[PDB]
Amino acid sequence: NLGNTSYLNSILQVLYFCPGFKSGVKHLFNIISRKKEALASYELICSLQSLIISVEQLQASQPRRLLNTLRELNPMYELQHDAQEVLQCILGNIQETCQLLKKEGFELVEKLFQGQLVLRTRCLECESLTERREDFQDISVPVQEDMKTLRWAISQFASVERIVGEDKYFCENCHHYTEAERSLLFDKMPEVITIHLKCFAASGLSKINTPLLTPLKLSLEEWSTKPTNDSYGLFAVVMHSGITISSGHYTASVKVTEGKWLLFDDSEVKVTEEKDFLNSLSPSTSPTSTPYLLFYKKL
Amino acid sequence: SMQIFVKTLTGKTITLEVEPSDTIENVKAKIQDKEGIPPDQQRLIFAGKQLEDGRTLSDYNIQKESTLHLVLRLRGG
Ligand SMILES: COc1ncnc(C2CC2)c1-c1ncc2cnn(Cc3ccc(-c4nc(C(F)(F)F)cn4C(C)C)cc3)c2n1
Ligand SMILES: [Zn+2]
Repeated sequence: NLGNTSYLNSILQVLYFCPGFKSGVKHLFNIISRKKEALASYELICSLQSLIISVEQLQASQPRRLLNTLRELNPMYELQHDAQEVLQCILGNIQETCQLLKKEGFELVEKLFQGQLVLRTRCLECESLTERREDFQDISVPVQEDMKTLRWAISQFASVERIVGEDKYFCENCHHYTEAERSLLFDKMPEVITIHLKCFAASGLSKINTPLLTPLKLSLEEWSTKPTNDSYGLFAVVMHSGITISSGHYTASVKVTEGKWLLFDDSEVKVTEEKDFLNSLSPSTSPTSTPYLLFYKKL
Repeated sequence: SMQIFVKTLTGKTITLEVEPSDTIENVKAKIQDKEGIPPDQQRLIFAGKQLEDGRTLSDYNIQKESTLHLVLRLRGG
């Protein structure tokens, strides 16, 4: 009966095994509850902490209540939903609580998920450069061009792209419609990197079934403004099981951090060795559970 | 009035001519005209925040050259 909300379950598991998340929730719970001794956003922190406690006591030797908090903060969440969309709600309302509580560890979401992007545009006539700074919580990459590695997917996201034809860039220096090259580069790197694989497609909406060659260690340096010396590593993969984008069943796989992968199918847990799990992620295996969200933690 | 970029499902970037007072419904309608995706299937993410229907671009401080990310919903349960 638990797996009826596998969009909220699977996200709750990555967050539970997210480096420094539970400590962040309990720090904000103390401040929240002490002020209560001395509103629906307050409920989310209280509801989350109770769920964190519930998993703890069982593991030592609730997903429904979290959903009622969401039904007030969000009208739709009262059906099958998108796992990544729920991630925004939990990670967004926590920061909203923080922004209120800080005014009254307060950087729970900003220091853990948010990052900085530099969006540079180069007109091809005057060769001038314009820059933009935008925050990002996840890197939404494509899966198919219209075997390919995650390096290719991020390159399609961040490497120099040339907008031409019907999508011409309006240059204010030239005062005319012009060809431009766009290159988004990461400036500030959070401790948790989420990569949202756009496994959906359009023609007629379908789900792309072939995954990319997901690597265990990823270096986001080639698309960084600075010569970085830091790499990233997989610690969680949320997968979607199905053949259509309108229905399915989400699963999660979080690395033990001892050194294995727990597989979270509804209410079951099945430990998998490092080599077998990586094998099951290869495109040649034809994985029935297409990877949807990939999470990397700083080493 | 101002031009904003949208990164489609394949990573290809398209451009939209929008007003600061334009609502998210209007922006999603323009994206359909270029991409052929119904507005109810579209999710627009700007600066990590999802654009909610009924709000305006001035509410989210979307200025010229601002980049929106277009994603769909992958429902599961
Ligand atoms: C982390 O699970 C979750 N987190 C956040 N939300 C949720 C759901 C929203 C409620 C869960 C969640 N979902 C499904 C189930 C099913 N059973 N359980 C409890 C549980 C889970 C993992 C384990 C476990 N941990 C380890 C080790 F890593 F420590 F080594 C080994 N084992 C095994 C090998 C004994 C022990 C107990 C679940 N919990
Ligand atoms: Zn120019």
